[PDB]
Amino acid sequence: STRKAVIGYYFIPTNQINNYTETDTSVVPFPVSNITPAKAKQLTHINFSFLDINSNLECAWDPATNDAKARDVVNRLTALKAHNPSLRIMFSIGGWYYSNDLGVSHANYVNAVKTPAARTKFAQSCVRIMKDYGFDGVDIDWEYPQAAEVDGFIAALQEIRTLLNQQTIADGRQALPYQLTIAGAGGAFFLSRYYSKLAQIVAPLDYINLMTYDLAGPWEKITNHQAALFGDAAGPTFYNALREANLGWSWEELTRAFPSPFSLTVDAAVQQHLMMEGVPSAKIVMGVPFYGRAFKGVSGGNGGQYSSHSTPGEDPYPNADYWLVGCDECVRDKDPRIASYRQLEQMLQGNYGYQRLWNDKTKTPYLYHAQNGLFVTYDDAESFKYKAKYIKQQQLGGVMFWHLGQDNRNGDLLAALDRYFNAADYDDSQLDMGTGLRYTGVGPGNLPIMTAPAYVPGTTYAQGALVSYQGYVWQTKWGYITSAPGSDSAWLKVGRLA
Ligand SMILES: C#CCO[C@@H]1[C@@H](C)[C@H](OC(=O)NCCCNC(=N)NC(=O)NC)[C@@H](C)C(=O)O[C@H](CC)[C@@](C)(O)[C@H](O)[C@@H](C)[C@@H](O)[C@H](C)C[C@@]1(C)O
Ligand SMILES: [Cl-]
Repeated sequence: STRKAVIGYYFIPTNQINNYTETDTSVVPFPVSNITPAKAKQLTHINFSFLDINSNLECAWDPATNDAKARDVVNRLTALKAHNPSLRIMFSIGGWYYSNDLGVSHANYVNAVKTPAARTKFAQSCVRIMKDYGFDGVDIDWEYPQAAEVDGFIAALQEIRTLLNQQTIADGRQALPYQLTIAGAGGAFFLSRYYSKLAQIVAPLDYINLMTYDLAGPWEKITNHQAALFGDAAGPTFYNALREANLGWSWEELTRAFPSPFSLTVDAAVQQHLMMEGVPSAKIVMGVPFYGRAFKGVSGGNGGQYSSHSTPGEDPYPNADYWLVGCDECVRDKDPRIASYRQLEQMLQGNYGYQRLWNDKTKTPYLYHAQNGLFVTYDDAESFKYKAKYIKQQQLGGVMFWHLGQDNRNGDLLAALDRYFNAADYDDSQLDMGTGLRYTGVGPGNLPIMTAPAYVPGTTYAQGALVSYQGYVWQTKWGYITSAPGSDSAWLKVGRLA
């Protein structure tokens, strides 16, 4: 009976705000009016993006922004709520450009959360901006706080939470309370920056929206799927950085939670969150891309998958060779490395030389261009069936996506997600989830239900013996043990009872 969240980013850059129009897609390709009533109903959240933190260490619009045009654009979004009383228009602070380790505003994020007075000033600025512009909540997309900054970041979420809760009371908004989310890492390497303190990060949130995409890109040696649901044994594997996090666990605890190497998948990230105690499945939201990542210079044989490649990683894109055949948006944006789903439909439909292929382990599509040596990893309405089924099975909070302007005109990706969660006549009970590699880590937060004979005092237990005691199932790490389970370092808690 609890509706899955469906959280869609709406991005619009300052120049497009300042020149805003709904009737000239060469100035504003994706005006608010493209979000029809039918789409408004299919969404639960729209994250307006991006705001920033300025050098006064406050939430702020880009200072080049025209305030009147900004208010007008935001009002058009909040008008959508007339079609859907569940809808929230969040705003989002950060993004890669502002907040990455070398981003233009990076130090402001670091400083804004550093001290108690700075957090007070920052937190207040967030809720003031929310109220002043009519937003329904605050999303933080800082990519990413490093381990040293993480206590500040946590305290800043806690302080924003408290102020949001005051505001909910003031405005009598218990029916649609003001919400706090973050865009959280969706792969272990960035996740490791705050993993040890995950429960504290998630506690003040309504959701943590996992960025379980961009798991592959020009920075890797080898082409791969950017958002594989499950692992492909033929694909690359990675060092599990989480095993080096400051957790204080034992060798066995670490080994049983963090297999390494591992397959960098959506399912990995979700399980890595669930493993942690105090991180509930209902607060975890699976991110999906509405775009593809394109690679050139690939070799044939396996559809361009798991190939070396010659895709430039530099920013800005280093020349005017827009080699992604058929991609008109790429020419407009001067970058061939990203293509919207909208665009990819057109590329596949025209005579551009792509095949659409399907990897039945990862449960994701990909384009291959055999003649030129191109590979594109993306998501579509089919991959979303498996991802939606997984969402339901794991009792996650919902789905998030970047971004709305990349759906096709009819909004088929959004419609498909809404249908897989909510359509009375949609049935995925027979949908086969395949034999891709699952992430098998177990931690304190996701012990399976087990049974075993009750521990008996005086009994000598060999290595691997399983007993039950005080609510859990326990396993000896070596033999022979007679100590009560949990009373020393010889027992591993492996399961929970009854
Ligand atoms: C959050 C994300 C992605 O940001 C956008 C870039 C970084 C864009 O990055 C991507 O779209 N990545 C895929 C999504 C990855 N998502 C996230 N990291 N986070 C997320 O999804 N959060 C919810 C890159 C390629 C770019 O053009 O960069 C060019 C230069 C190469 C750049 C930085 O000049 C941009 O042109 C920017 C000037 C401008 O377009 C906006 C501000 C950035 C944007 C929206 O295009
Ligand atoms: Cl709610």
